[PDB]
Amino acid sequence: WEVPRETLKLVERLGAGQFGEVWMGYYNGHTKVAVKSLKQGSMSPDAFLAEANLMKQLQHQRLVRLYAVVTQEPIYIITEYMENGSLVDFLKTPSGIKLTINKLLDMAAQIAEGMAFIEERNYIHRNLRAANILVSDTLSCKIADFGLARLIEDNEYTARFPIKWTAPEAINYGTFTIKSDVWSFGILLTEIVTHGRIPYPGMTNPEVIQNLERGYRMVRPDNCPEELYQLMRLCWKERPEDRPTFDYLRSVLEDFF
Ligand SMILES: c1ccc(Nc2nccc(-c3c[nH]nc3-c3ccccc3)n2)cc1
Repeated sequence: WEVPRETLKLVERLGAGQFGEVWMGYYNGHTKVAVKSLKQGSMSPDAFLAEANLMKQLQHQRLVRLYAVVTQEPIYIITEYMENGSLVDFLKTPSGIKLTINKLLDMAAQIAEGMAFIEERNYIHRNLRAANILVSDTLSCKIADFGLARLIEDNEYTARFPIKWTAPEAINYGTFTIKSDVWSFGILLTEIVTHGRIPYPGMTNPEVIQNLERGYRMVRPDNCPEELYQLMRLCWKERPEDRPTFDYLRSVLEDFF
C-alpha cells in the first residue's frame, strides 16, 4: 500500500479545498489515477488515512478502490481516475442533463448495490449524498468516503454545514445507523431525478430542521415516476425500523423497468 512518491506524477489539479487537493496523475507511468493530498495541519495524518484503511476493509465493484498511499508529507491517498468526477456535478453537465430515466435508475441501482454490501458487512456510510458518488466514462458509479468517524463537507477538497441528507434521529440525538443512510439515500434519489438539484429547494438548513420537526416531506419531483416517489417516502419513514433495507432498494431499482 505504501509507495514511493516517485511512482506518481501529478498532472492536473481537479480541485482544492479547506483540507487539501485532488489531482489527476499517473501511477507507474501508465495507470491513470486520482490523488487526494492532505493540507498539513487540517487534521492528523492518522485521521486522514483512516479513509484509506476503510477502502482496504471494504472492497467491492461499487466502492472506490485504494491503489496506494504516500505516508510522508504531503500525505496522499490514491485511487482509480473516474472520468466524470462527482455525480452531483456530472448530473448538471450537458451529457448528464440528457440522461434518460432508465439510465438514471440504473445508476441509482448501482449505488443501492454498493450500500447493500456495506449493510451486509455491518458498516455504515454516514456521508451518503450525490457529491460522494463518483462516475466513470461508462457511467458506472462508485461510492466514496464511506465508513468515516466524521461528517464531511463538500468544500474540503474542491471549491463550492450539510444537514439536508440527515435523518431526524441523527439531527436530534446523534443516532447514526444504516437506517439513517437509507434516509440519506431517499434524498440522493431526489438529486438523481432532478439533474442534481439541491434538496428542499428554497429552504435554508434551519428551515429544513423546523420543517422536519413538523413531519415535513418533499413532494414528488417533476421528472419522477410515482413508484419511485413511493420508494423515497419509505426511505423517509419517521421510525428507522419502517425504512427498507438496501437489499430491498437494490432489488426494486434493478427491476424497475
Ligand atoms: C473532475 C473530473 C474527474 C474527477 N475524477 C476523480 N476520480 C477519482 C476520485 C476523485 C475524487 C474527487 N473527490 N475525491 C476524490 C478522491 C480522490 C482520491 C481518493 C478518494 C477520493 N475524482 C474529479 C473531478
